[PDB]
Amino acid sequence: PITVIVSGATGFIAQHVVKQLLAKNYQVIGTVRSTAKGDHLLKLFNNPKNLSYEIVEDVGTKGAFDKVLQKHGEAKVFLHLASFNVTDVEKELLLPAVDGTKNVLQAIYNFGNNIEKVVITSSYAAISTASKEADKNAIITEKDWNEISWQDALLNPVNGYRGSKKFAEKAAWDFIKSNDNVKFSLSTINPSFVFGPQSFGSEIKQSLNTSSEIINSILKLKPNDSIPASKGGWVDVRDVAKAHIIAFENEDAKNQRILLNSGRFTSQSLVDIINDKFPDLKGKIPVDEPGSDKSVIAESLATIDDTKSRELLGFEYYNLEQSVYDTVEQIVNAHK
Repeated sequence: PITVIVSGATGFIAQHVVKQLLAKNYQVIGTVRSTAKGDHLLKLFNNPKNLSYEIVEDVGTKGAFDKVLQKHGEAKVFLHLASFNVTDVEKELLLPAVDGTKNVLQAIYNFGNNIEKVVITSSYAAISTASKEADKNAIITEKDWNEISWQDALLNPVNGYRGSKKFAEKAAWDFIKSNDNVKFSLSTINPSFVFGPQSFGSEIKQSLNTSSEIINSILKLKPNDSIPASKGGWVDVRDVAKAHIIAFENEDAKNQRILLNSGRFTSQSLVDIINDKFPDLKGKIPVDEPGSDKSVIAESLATIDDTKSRELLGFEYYNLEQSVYDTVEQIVNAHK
């Protein structure tokens, strides 16, 4: 009857992890930022026996996770999933990511007596340097690191976001390699853009706060709008969630960085899928140049080589059409 702590349990990936964890009869302790968030989570799942929550209001502060670590000394696994308009990138993004990550691992170090496995959500952004991702001749693997400097990470909010992901993860590996006595292993889940439905249709707002907003933003275009430029790797949220669980159940995942990527997309890829699967919307959203995506992906993106990650996980991912469809279906039906 083994017990798992999940931080930020109402987040997008996290709810999916929780659902999958419950269905494997783990005892789950989620951390949430308020009683409202926690009561809400237990109601979505109809208050099962295996589910409970503790409150951690700011998950990056010193000692945020001590009281929950001390009260629940039977926890064997710590899944760290917890995370708007940026003035100073240095104080608002980079330091909180670096300091938050050190504080979390420090709490597990002092009081995580029985914690044997730790999984942290990172990002493809910590793997890929912009100049490499844009090189059709490049191969990118779990060993590649975003080589952006701290100085360059302050330039603009996009460099700030990807920089903070890289320095946050750099800080975690520094912690376990630089501290002695470390009793737990650490694994890392680095997804590209995360698509897919929410665990619950209840949760849909008008503007998704997730990466599925790329998909959502397509649905708000008029027939002669130009189609946004957006491209990258993507992976379905349910496969990311599942990877978090395989990451501590499989022993070979210890001290691994696991790349989570199903494939490549451009916005035209999404338009095409929607125009071909939703007769209702065909004619209300743009068409532009169908098929243009295959030449653009072929011509201007590195190849992501996640062979070792796929071997480590050993399960079939959703594909673009399923992931896009399941997402749009949820949004459309939720609006009634």
